Amino acid sequence: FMQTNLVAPVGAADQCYIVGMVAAKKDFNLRLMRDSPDI
Amino acid sequence: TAECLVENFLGRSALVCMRSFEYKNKNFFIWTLNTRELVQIRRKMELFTYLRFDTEITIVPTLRLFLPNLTLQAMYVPTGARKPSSQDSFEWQSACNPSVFFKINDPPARLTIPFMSINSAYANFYDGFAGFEKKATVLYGINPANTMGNLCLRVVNSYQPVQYTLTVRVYMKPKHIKAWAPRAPRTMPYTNILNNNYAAPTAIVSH
Amino acid sequence: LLGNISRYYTHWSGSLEMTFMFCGSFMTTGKLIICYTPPGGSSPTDRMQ
Amino acid sequence: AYGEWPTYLRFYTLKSKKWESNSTGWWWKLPDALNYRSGFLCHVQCNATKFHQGTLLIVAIPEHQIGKKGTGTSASFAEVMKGAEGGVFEQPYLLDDGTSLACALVYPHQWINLRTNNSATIVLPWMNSAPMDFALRHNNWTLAVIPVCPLAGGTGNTNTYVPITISIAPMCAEY
Repeated sequence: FMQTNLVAPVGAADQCYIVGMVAAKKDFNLRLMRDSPDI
Repeated sequence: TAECLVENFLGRSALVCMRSFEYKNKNFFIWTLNTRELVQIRRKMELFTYLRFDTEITIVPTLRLFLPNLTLQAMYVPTGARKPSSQDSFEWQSACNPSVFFKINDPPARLTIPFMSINSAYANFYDGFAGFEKKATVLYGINPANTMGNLCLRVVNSYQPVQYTLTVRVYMKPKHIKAWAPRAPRTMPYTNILNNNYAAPTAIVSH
Repeated sequence: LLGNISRYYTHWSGSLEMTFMFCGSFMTTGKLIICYTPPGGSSPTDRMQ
Repeated sequence: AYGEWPTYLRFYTLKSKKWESNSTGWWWKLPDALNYRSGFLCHVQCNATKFHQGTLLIVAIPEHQIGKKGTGTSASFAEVMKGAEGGVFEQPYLLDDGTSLACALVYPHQWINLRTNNSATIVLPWMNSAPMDFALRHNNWTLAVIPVCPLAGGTGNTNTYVPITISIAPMCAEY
């Protein structure tokens, strides 16, 4: 959430963007196979 | 160096109460010890947020007739105890309670009060209301632990035909002072003896 | 990769991590609160929750 | 500074105040802002981009009885209680206490000057003359923040709202 509003200089637009990324950690485990529904 | 030690800065005996009453062809005092009745000592004291001290108090009478060496009683009444109704009252007799009788022509009476509060120091400012919960009538900042009792005084021999005014002057030497949390100086006139309000107003120094 | 690989399997265990990244101009700043809702929680409706 | 580690005997982040070139200043009262014998610490920073100009004095005052102009009348509930929403300084130059802003540096003070630093932090150890206050009805410290020099820089759409973000932790609080 925008806890402050944004602040930017006169030379840079409000077209400012976040990228989000994810992974599992070292501790991860997957139990037992069942074929994927996406294809 | 001299009055640079805070006990010497503060320890000048302040005339904290100055009043009169007559006896002629009611008329007793009950003033609580708070140093807000006189403006110089108000400011000089307000430079510190908390102080712990004994108080010496000295009582000096004076007379304008219209000398009779009367007996004066000073009594100290603690925080929130009963206080008398008139020159005559059972309270002036109180068994469990400090008092001094002195004659007007003796050199003036002195007492020490030890440091007297349920809090560890006098909090010279306090911005709260109560120790448990607040009602509408509980005024902002008048802390009960700062009540410090009252000095109560009467003429004991007041039957006299002769007609006059007793003046009394009360001098407090706060003594053996320990102090904490200094403050920015109070740079503005004082409207009242309770809070700090005002009405120089918008520019503290000249051009 | 998390959601593709794991789709081949019955149930999963262990921790994740997000990484966010901000594509801004160097002179630009702001504070975003991020907050996380553990299992069984309600959605935080606004910044006070 | 007062030289205590925060001590007895998780932060909270207030919504950002929209500063402007004209703004007089803001305050919060502790514990009131948390809604307890404690070492509060307060950590305040500007969301200010490098073109911006102006400066804040950050001060924590003990037992700060807010006064008022033009009456002997004492403050009401709603004037002194403000929670995390906080209150304005009606007269910053008098610090509302009839005392000079210029002398407020006797209280533990820090500067946000936008050249040198956009961030400042203070430790507020317990000052109460009772050992553990427990009622909702007193505030031992007031955090105050005042624009000593007016906010400036930027143009047009930037609209001078350059926010202040305030953060508080009651570090080492016991009950």
